[PDB]
Amino acid sequence: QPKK
Amino acid sequence: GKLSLQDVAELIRARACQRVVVMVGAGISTPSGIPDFRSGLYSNLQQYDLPYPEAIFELPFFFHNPKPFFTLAKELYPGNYKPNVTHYFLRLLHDKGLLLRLYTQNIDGLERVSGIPASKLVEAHGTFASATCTVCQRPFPGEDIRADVMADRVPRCPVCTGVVKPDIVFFGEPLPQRFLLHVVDFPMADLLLILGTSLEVEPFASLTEAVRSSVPRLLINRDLVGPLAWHPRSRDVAQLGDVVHGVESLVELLGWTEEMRDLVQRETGK
Ligand SMILES: NC(=O)c1ccc[n+]([C@@H]2C[C@H](COP(=O)(O)OP(=O)(O)OC[C@H]3O[C@@H](n4cnc5c(N)ncnc54)[C@H](O)[C@@H]3O)[C@@H](O)[C@H]2O)c1
Ligand SMILES: [Zn+2]
Repeated sequence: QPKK
Repeated sequence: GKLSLQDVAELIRARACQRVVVMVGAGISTPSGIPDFRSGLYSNLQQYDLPYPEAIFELPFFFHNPKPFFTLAKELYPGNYKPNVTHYFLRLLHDKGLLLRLYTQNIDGLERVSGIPASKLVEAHGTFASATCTVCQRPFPGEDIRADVMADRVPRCPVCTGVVKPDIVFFGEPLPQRFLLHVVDFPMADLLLILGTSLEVEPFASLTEAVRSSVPRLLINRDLVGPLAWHPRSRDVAQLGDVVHGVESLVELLGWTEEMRDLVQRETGK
């Protein structure tokens, strides 16, 4: 779920 | 107190450290003659104008003009590069049962090539092994677009005609699910090793703090920039400068240079  | 590279090596020798977790970035790629984007390389890239670098990994840009991205894919598409010594060293770590997990920022796929099984790897920015139609979502083995890419033709869905995009992670996108292993890997590790990256960029940076206080953090890398600098710890060890050199030293201190040598030799011929 965490974003680049 | 302050630990040295040799101490570290001796802790590994003395299997006091048996559960190493490793994070790598672009510093271990450039020695395989993979380009660095951060010149000369863009020879391939600058031409169609990227309005600015990061565009290479922005979807909206990609939709408007995919050509630059596919130049890059053609450069890194597997076949066209080989693992260097630093990969092979992490391969030796694995083969000695010492490697809990390798997290890589690189999209070159050189870690699998090197011999490290997929279960030991986290490819936090994705892979060319596979792709995904930007419109219809149908997925694809990587080889079913090899030639289009290899010709500089922009690949296209059979299903819907949309652009078919290798599963590299763009700015804005969720990292893989496999990234979420970090919660259990990092507190399980008894050594963190960082090669060819300082980890300035979240959410890698925050990962560095997830190891216990007692656990040595060894960086080998030209600089420190990230959270090894912002929040240093007593068991930290920095071996600044050229990555290959750093790693050559560490293998000498392990006593492994000859075994490394043997391994490199066998895989080159495989
Ligand atoms: N091999 C690959 O596929 C590859 C190639 C180039 C860039 N990348 C990017 C890597 C990036 C994450 O940041 P990061 O990888 O840390 O760096 P970067 O490539 O954006 O910039 C260099 C970073 O790595 C270190 N570094 C790079 N090259 C060397 C070298 N030859 N010797 C010593 N240190 C070196 C340097 O201190 C710094 O933290 C991802 O977002 C990818 O976009 C991947
Ligand atoms: Zn489609």
